[PDB]
Amino acid sequence: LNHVQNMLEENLKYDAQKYNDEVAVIQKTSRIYKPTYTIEFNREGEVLVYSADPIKNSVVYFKYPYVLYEAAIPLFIWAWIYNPLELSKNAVNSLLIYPNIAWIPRMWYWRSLQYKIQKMYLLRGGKVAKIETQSLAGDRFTSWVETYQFHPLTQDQKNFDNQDNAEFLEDEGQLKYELGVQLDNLQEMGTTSQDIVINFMKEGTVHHPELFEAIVKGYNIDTSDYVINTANNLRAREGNHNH
Amino acid sequence: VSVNNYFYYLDRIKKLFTYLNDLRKHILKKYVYTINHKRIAINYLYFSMVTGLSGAALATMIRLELAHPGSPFFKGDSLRYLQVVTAHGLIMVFFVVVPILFGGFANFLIPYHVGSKDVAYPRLNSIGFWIQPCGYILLAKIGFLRPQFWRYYDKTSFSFPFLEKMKYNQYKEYKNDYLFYLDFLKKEITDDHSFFWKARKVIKLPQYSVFSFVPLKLMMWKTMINYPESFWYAASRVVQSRRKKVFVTKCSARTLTTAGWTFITPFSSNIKYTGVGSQDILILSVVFAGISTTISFTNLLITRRTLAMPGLRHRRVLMPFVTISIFLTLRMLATITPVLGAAVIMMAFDRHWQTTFFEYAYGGDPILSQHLFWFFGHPEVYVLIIPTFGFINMIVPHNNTRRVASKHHMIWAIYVMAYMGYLVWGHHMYLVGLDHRSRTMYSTITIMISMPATIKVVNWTLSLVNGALKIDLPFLFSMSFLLLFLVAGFTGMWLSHVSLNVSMHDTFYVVAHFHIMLSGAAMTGIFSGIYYYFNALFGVKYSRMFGYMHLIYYSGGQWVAFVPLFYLGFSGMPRRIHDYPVVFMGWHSMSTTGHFITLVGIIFFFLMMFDSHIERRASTSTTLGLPRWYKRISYYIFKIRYLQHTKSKMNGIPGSTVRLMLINRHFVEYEVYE
Amino acid sequence: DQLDFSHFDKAFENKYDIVAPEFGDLHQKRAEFIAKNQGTYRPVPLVPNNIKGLIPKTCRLPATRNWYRRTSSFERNGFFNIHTPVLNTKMIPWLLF
Amino acid sequence: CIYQAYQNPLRHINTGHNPNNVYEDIVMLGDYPVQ
Amino acid sequence: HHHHEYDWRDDPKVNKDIEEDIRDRGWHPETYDFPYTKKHDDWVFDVTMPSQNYQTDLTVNIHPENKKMHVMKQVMRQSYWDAEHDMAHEYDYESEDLDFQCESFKSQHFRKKGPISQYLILGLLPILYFGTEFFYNHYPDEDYWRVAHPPPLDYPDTDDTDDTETFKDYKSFTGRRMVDTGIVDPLWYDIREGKKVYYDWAGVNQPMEDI
Amino acid sequence: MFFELEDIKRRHSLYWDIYNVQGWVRRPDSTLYNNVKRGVTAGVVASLVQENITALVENCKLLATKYEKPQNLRQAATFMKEVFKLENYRKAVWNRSQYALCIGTFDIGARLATFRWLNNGWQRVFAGFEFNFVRKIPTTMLAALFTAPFSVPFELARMAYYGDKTFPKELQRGYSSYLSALARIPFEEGPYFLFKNSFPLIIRNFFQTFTLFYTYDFLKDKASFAWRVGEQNEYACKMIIAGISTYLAAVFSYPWMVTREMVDFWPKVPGAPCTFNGNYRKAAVWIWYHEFSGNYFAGFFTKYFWKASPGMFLTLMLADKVGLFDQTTVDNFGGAGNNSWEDTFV
Amino acid sequence: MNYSYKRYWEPSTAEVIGLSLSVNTISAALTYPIEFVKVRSQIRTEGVGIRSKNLYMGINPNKVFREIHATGNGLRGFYQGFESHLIGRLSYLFIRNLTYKIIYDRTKPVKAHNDLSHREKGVIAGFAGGLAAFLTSPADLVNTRTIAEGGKPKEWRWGYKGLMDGINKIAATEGGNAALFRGSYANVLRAVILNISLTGPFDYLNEKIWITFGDMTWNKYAALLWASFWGSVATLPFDNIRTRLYAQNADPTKNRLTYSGWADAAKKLIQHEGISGFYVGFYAFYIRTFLYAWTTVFITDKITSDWKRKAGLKEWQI
Ligand code: HEA
Ligand code: HEA
Ligand SMILES: [Cu+2]
Ligand SMILES: [Mg+2]
Repeated sequence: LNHVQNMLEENLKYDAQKYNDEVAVIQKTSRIYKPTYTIEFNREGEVLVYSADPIKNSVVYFKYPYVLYEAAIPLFIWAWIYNPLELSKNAVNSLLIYPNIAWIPRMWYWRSLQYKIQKMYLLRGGKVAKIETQSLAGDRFTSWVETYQFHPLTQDQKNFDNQDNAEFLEDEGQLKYELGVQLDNLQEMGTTSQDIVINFMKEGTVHHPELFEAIVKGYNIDTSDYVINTANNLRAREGNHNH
Repeated sequence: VSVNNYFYYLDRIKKLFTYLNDLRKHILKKYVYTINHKRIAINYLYFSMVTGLSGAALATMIRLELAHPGSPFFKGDSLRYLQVVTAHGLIMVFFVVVPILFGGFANFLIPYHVGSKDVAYPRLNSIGFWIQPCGYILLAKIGFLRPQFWRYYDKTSFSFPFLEKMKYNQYKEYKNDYLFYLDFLKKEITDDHSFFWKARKVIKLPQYSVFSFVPLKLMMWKTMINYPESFWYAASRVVQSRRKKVFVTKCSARTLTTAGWTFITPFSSNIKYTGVGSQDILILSVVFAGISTTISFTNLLITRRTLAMPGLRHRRVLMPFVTISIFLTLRMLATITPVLGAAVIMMAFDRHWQTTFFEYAYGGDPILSQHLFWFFGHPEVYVLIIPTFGFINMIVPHNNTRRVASKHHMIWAIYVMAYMGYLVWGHHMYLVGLDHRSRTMYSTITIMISMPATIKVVNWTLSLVNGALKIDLPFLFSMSFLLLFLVAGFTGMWLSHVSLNVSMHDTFYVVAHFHIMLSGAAMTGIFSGIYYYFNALFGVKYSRMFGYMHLIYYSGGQWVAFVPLFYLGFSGMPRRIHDYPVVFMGWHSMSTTGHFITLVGIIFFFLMMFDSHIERRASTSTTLGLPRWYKRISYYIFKIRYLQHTKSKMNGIPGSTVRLMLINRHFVEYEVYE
Repeated sequence: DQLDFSHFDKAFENKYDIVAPEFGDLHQKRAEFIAKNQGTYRPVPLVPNNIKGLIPKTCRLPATRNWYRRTSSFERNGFFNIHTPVLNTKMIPWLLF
Repeated sequence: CIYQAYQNPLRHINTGHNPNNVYEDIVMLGDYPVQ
Repeated sequence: HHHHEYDWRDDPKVNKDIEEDIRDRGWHPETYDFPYTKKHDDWVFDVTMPSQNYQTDLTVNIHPENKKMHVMKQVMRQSYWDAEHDMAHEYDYESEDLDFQCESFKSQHFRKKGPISQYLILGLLPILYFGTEFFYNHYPDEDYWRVAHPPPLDYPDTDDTDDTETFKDYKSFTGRRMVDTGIVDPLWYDIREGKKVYYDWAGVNQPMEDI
Repeated sequence: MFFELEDIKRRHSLYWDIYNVQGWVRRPDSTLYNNVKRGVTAGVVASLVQENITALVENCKLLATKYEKPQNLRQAATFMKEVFKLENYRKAVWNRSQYALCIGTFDIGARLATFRWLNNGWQRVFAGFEFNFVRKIPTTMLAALFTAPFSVPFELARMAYYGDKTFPKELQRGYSSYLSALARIPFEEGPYFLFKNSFPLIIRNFFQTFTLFYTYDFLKDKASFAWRVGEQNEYACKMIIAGISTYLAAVFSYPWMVTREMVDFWPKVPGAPCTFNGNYRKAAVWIWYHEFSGNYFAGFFTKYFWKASPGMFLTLMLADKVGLFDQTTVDNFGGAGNNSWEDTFV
Repeated sequence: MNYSYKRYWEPSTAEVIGLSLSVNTISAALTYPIEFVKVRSQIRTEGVGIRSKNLYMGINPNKVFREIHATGNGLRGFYQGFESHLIGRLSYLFIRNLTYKIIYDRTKPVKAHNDLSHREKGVIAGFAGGLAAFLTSPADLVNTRTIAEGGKPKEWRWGYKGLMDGINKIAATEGGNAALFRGSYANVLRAVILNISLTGPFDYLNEKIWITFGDMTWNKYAALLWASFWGSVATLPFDNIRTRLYAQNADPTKNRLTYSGWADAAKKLIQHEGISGFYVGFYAFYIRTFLYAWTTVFITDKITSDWKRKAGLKEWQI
């Protein structure tokens, strides 16, 4: 199959070889931030940045897109039951299709609700961030992600915001808007998924806001001045106001 | 110095001859006279494969016969159809499932699972392994071989005259009496040492006073002067006539037939009803099978009582489920085998000595024979289906890396089911008309038997949950076995109703129940255990693609052939019928198509075995030596080793970024460039 | 000399002479240019630069602009994972039917 | 054991226990150990 | 023990007629011993995780998606038995050896694979055996697998096949009335000359001739 | 009489049987000219549709590489109009129409004619489904093997016609059209270039044809109960059968192209011999031995499924419309179907 | 089956000769590259043999053809051997056909349903083929000398430009026409083995298919394939020996191994390659034989069917 020639194929092969030769796993880093406050990491060597309960701040039962289909299913049920149009048996069976698919939008919205970052912590060293969420079935799932994997999105979320010089928070530290951020690869439950967009809600509290912005900017932080908080105030699967 | 030998070719030929002699010696040592359990099991497995192929061919023939109403295949040979049905039943039950399971699984596992050195009587084990072929062949030749050897078009009249010794009886008188012997020499020759064939054709020849109807094939006796062959050559296919009429009787020997898997007296127990032939052959084969089963049971049970390891003396809960089922079924077989043998001996005595052991005239009763057969009947099926449950239980625990649901409860349930199977004799003979008390007791015992099966199903389902699932080819087969066992239990429970049984006794519903319980569950479990232990038995890793194809086609074929049968049973199609009304054509054709799909799946499994042999790649235990992560350190070590082995295995594969770039830039066919 | 398997001899050489190009001189010249300009001369398909009603593409957009959520994903070790959370979510619906 | 003497005759009273063409009994067919 | 001498034809690098099994490039079963004791895998890094210590190196970022290419490590091909040596290892010197087990673990009979062509028959065994029971044995009858051809006109007799008489039955008004009733389907053939020509609508090939 | 081998002609007697409509009797309509015409028509239509779809998809991909994805329904309409306006798309339509005429004339039509010549005789059941489902299994496999390599020449011609424009015009051989390239290149480079290591194409075509034919026949015969027991429309049933067959064919076929790409696109490791050694048959062997099956299935939908599966579906639908899947069925107990009328009414 | 034959109409000698010439020319042209490759393969492993194991064994005809095409001459280099081998094939076919036609005319059974028995027909065919192949040993050597120069060193090459030039060079350098018969016995044996390894199995398989599957259409092709496989298996060592013998160049130093005859060649092959050395390129040889047989059988059978239909034999008699 290699007998035929294409200069596009040759260029692609050369580019692939160049990428395999030059682009390496070990890469130098330049975006480095030195914080303005000595950070007191918790007993597990972590500093909390954003705490939120989006479930407590979400309209779950009565949603906008799902309600329309969820209510319209009865109309199709009645049409099939009463045969108002006087169609054939096959046509009635076809008309029965609508009720069997209505669950898809509600399921999609509920799944989307799980991607919101409920809790965010930064471990010692300023390279891995722990994001914890809760699936609406009450499934507490946490995952550690690399610092470089974050990329901000615009307030309109229609275009990728600049990785630097973004102003997504108020001066005091509160978030200026419900922010969306893209992660290239997130290891959820051990399985890596590509190009996943997470959201931080405005209702969340930005504890130690500056580092959070550094987490938003994606630059690595210099964890020089670190204190240790000796308080095991967190219990194993401790109950949370988000439920 | 240099040696100039004239024949380096002869040197190489001598080397080849020495290789041949050494190969013959080594083959006799490690494949003929070997006492190794592994070698004996491998031989038994190959023989079982051959026997199962023969049985599947018989089943395919039956399905083709039943495919279309009007007897298109058997051409109305009802006796041949009955013989073929009996042969299929006996070969699959008494020569396929029992041989394969017992020989292969026991010989392979008892040395390993029971942890005993070889067998209790290795000589007996080898004897049985070498002896099974005789019964295998004998039970498989009945459908093609019959005492009525001549063909329907074979004009046996031309040759049978030569067989008549009464033609020359006269000279027999004077052989030892010579006083008037010469007087016999003074007679006139009419038929003395002569054969005159009457005109077989209407010849209107006025010039011919006599017409020679003698066989043209025997015109020159000189040709017959040295031919050491019978006169049937002249009687074998020397006419062009053909009777393509379903009304034309093709047997004329209606007494020569078979009485199915269970010998039904007095039809089987009377020469007038069952002629000499297939019935006697089957009785002798049953006797031989009983002897072989006794030998196997002694060889197996003797080791378990004596050759147990230091720690496995009494606590049977430690042994694997398959081995426990093996021991329990061995005990159960040791129970009913003497009764089956005595019943066979009595049937043979009735057939050949006329003891009236089944004649209602002077004391006998067919109910006695039916009761004996049923006392051998239900325990046989119960023992047969038992090992597959242990196989499935052993397969599931390793795949999920979790403890079984209730091992002691499952073992006790299996033992209770075995104990209960000895009291369901009247269940299969509900329509024989026993005393109403006996019928009620039998029905109540049959209904209560489902209590252990529900425990087993619940235990399997519960053990399948809350575990670390590692999907292998074995897991899918175990799931298929469970799914097949689900329907069979419901069908059996429904058939336990007295009214439903009276409405469906001895019908296609019963046929479907029996097939789905045996052909589906047991064969599926056997295949699962084969895949679960493919490496140790074969030495090479299985072929993933062909194994998946086999697991797909085999699982589907069973349902495809059993659903139409159950549907016809709901329509009340009688069992063991050579033809059916046209109303059953659709379901019969669906069942035939399912049987063909099952045959295709078997071919796929054979191709899978061939591909696995051609692969020659070492297999690695997915458990990696830690089948249970009972500790956090064990779980961590398993995770680390799995990550390392994945990184090593995923070496040389293009990286994620490069693969994505290539996949994106795949399309390179553009019209005009810059 | 020959028949001495200990050291291979040129008498055992089975080499066919390379007379001319297999496909032609045009193919030979094209191969020479490709080996000379692999990754250097990159022709691009012709596309109208100015398109009213179509905003020029300037960078990669966030995944929020995709019109269909794919199922199979790429594990960074080079794997092509089918079993994903999105796969489970998509498999939940049909199984209900 | 054709053309390859695997067995030794001195330890075997009856040579020929296996099909072979490179052996012969030390005790000849006309031999008789006498007293 | 021991081995033969050097032969250039036995070296795949020299002999160009040796085709290399791409699934057995890095594995040479001829080097396998019983019991096997060759280490072939250890902790390997620097493929996706750098072997250097960059745990707290803020100036270093690990990019697992940019892994460099490596050599594919084929699985361990199944061992091939060196029959000759095995023929010596499993050989027996009768009536001169006590029935005792040699102390060496190397005396254990390791079952190594050999030729594969035998298993090839096992691939076609389900087919061949089937033919053996259906084609070679011609069960259940000779004509069951023969090519289908109807009997000729008035063959073998008018008793079994009065086809011409059927034509007469198809020529009368009553039979015609039967056609009008729709209960009796149209004629299955037509008598042309002394032969029976089955129309294409019959769906059956022409009857065989009387050779 | 002419060569070493001899096929002696031997006469034999006639045979008689009870039934006569259960074997393999060639249909009178199963003729060379009619089969060729029907296959040519169906293949041309399906190939034309597939080529137009492929051209449109490639133009849309180029536009997406040129402009951002549409943001609304109106944006999608505008982007579609802009893509359709491409003169590159028009030239691609012309070239793909030529290539499609060539391929559906010589590959899909050829496979269909071979299947018709191979499955003409297998009659079905009067009141059920074809129980002899393995009777045509060898016929389908042999027929697929016959036409498996028939398309490789045209595929290579198209690849070369679209492959030379990438190189500089100083080495351009012309190729005014796909037909012009097919006419000129065979007289220029020799036939061996069009058949050099075409194993991937041969395997893909064989697998696709076998899957399509066998699945369509088995589904049509078996699933008739869905149109018989249940009173379905059977038209949606035919469409569903076609869709399932297309999906199965794509799943069973993409691995060959995947192996070919892996051999021809995976970055070569410096300082080592090629893992596949440059034959790619081992690649299939590797594909037949890989532990991670998904590793040999990446980009299946993206790469070729959206380009040829619609063609296969259209071909199946057109074959159904042309009636090339016709299997005879006569009453096994009435009239011509039997020779012993006695065992039919008593 | 003795009276089962069907020979109601018989062809004429001239028509048979012409049909044989045309069909054999077509079949040889189709199989010219296959024969050339099979000859080339046997020269490559004349002293190495098959050193691969299990399924890797044998010489890849695809790889050999790829190398031959890549040699530089392309597909145009596949007719160099066909230039002279065609004339020799035609001559051998003509001689064998004339001898067999005369023999069959002198010994045919009277009844058209009765033919000469298998043994007698095989004997007549073997005699005709042996005579014909003994006639064309020079042509076989000349054709072989052309293809053999490719896998052989240029210094060891024979240098034949075709048929007449090669014949002149051989008659001059090698001493004379006596060298033309080097391996004539081998060629005669190859033809004789070919003359008896086909008809028997072909008729057996045809009758078996007729009994088992009726008078189906696949019977002829299946019997042809089975007969081709059996004849290739039977004649494979003979063809290899004949090639290795006729390929023996005059210069002993230019020969990898010296063959003083069939016995010497066989002894050397057994010493070096063993028993398996006779099965070199069996797939390629079987493919060539099957292709030639299929082409010739199809063309000749179509022509004969047209001629018999013109003659007017009954549908059962045709
Ligand atoms: C290995 C084979 C096998 C097995 C395991 C069984 C198991 C059972 N069988 Fe039988 N049987 C045969 C093989 C088998 N059988 C054969 C070959 C015949 C015919 C002999 C002949 O030809 O006459 C026969 C005949 C036969 C008959 C009479 C048919 C006739 O008249 O001859 C009856 C009726 O009482 C019966 C009942 C049962 C019952 C009640 C079980 C129970 O063990 C199974 C019931 C258990 C369950 C019910 C548990 C399942 C769990 C569930 C929770 C199911 C519920 C699920 C859903 C509803 C979704 N069997
Ligand atoms: C375990 C026993 C067993 C098995 C497996 C089968 C399998 C099949 N049986 Fe039956 N059958 C019986 C036991 C069995 N049968 C009995 C006892 C009777 C009644 C006898 C009587 O009437 O008295 C009967 C009767 C019977 C009839 C009589 C019809 C009637 O009564 O009206 C028919 C007709 O269709 C039939 C069909 C089939 C078919 C189509 C299969 C298909 O499943 C065949 C498929 C092949 C197999 C399932 C074997 C697997 C093949 C192997 C080679 C395994 C070896 C490989 C591995 C290592 C796994 N069977
Ligand atoms: Cu029972
Ligand atoms: Mg009953």
